[PDB]
Amino acid sequence: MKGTIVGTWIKTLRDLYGNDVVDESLKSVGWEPDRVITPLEDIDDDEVRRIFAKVSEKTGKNVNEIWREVGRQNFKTFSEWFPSYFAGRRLVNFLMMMDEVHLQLTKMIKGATPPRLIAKPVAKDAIEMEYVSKRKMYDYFLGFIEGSSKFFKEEISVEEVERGEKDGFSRLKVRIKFKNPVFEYKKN
Ligand code: HEM
Repeated sequence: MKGTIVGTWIKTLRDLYGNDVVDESLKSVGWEPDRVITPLEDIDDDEVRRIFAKVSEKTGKNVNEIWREVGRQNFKTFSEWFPSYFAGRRLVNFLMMMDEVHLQLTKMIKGATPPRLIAKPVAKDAIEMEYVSKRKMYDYFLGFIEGSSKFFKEEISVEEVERGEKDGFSRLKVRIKFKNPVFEYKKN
């Protein structure tokens, strides 16, 4: 996992559960509690997993619930640190651009393998987005979408319609519905 994202996870964990929970969790995997994570270094996926398991242990929270909360709050943490990607006007266009943004990172950044996020308009007020990953971060994905709403200041409802694993991939399709319409039909 790239330092960019893991660094935001560590800060977000602190904002949610405080410095002691985090310091101990990092110490438990052999990090300095005050480790400065750089954007382009690589962090072992399993060390992140063990860190989050420690947070779970020390907070009595299910890890999936932690990931859900981290997702929501991390949208803020991440958008503040990497603003270039979060300056658009409309949530819907942001969401539609995400598959290409991730694809560009896969292409151009060594060691980066973000998930597919193919989005598809399905109604004048809704899009379908499908998370497809070799990882499985269903709850983080859900929380991050929810965090995007608070940032663009646009109300949405997020409805999960499909979940499952096939051929090595975790897959989660959500239907994102906007209070106010965002598409109109146009002749082919
Ligand atoms: C609503 C918008 C977004 C969603 C839903 C989303 C979703 C995710 C998720 C769930 C992961 C965890 C990896 C996985 O589960 O497979 C991930 C990884 C990542 N994402 Fe995003 N993302 C969004 C926007 C962005 C933006 C704007 C950037 C700008 C650089 C970005 C950069 C990254 C990076 C660098 C990783 C780590 C990839 C790796 O370490 O292999 N994401 N994304």
